[PDB]
Amino acid sequence: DSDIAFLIDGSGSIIPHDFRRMKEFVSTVMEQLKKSKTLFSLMQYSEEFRIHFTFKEFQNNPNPRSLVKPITQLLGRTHTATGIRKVVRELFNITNGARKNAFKILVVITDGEKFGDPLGYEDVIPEADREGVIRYVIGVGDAFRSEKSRQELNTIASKPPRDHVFQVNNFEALKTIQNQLREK
Ligand SMILES: [Mg+2]
Repeated sequence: DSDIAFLIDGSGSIIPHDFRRMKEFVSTVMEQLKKSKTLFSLMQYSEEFRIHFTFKEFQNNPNPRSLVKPITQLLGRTHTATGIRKVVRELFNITNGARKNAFKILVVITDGEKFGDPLGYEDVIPEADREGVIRYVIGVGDAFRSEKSRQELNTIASKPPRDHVFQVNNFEALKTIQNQLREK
């Protein structure tokens, strides 16, 4: 009943240690929320976009660590807003394996520093809301240590943001999110 997409920040500001943390987080979530009728898809972004595995692909090889291990960091700039628009139109596309009727959940993993993107969040969130995409945000690095980045996470997250924003090293986030997914 659920199509859960990951939008992971692979921009150069993301330190290698943190990008690995992202991959570890993604893998654990997929292994945890592994519910028979739950598919996953992942797109990495910088100024470029890489769909690592579509829902159809996951459906063909539902092995998280197999799908995640090969992922290499793109580096470059941080076009988070464009990434969100592309996720909504591309990952949640039936030709990519996305299912009609299914709940749409997007997990954005970033340090909260959008940079270079011609789009602002104001240009993309209304569309995500209209297509029913529930948004969780996982902050890495110094995301929670600046006024700007904290608010960026809040802007991307569905409301109330406090219930949808988590720190990547809060290992208890996954079960909290899992608990919340029973209340979609
Ligand atoms: Mg960046």
